[PDB]
Amino acid sequence: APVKVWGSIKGLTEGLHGFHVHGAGGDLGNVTADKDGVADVSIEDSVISLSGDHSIIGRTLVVHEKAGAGAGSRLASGVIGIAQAGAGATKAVAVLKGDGPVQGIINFEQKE
Repeated sequence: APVKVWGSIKGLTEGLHGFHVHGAGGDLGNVTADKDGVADVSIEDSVISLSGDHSIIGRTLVVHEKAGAGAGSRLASGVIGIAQAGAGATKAVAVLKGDGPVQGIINFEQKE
């Protein structure tokens, strides 16, 4: 089942920011921060999973603080933690923390 990935990250520079789960199979894409430094996230991803031998639970989620595809970026990061779910679903949450104002909350959900 696809994993739904959603939430927001704040305190970013305007533009495109690389958005990855650490390790294999983790290149989620990018988030786009507006003129206020706020990036809304709403992604569906059928490559990642919240269960099985390649579950992303306990892996680190990162966002590049440097905008664009350039080198030498610092990261905001947080560990993907288990959240309590209702029947037939798995849920997880990563609390991202970086430098200065960079912070966010990203939710993950997958039907069981």
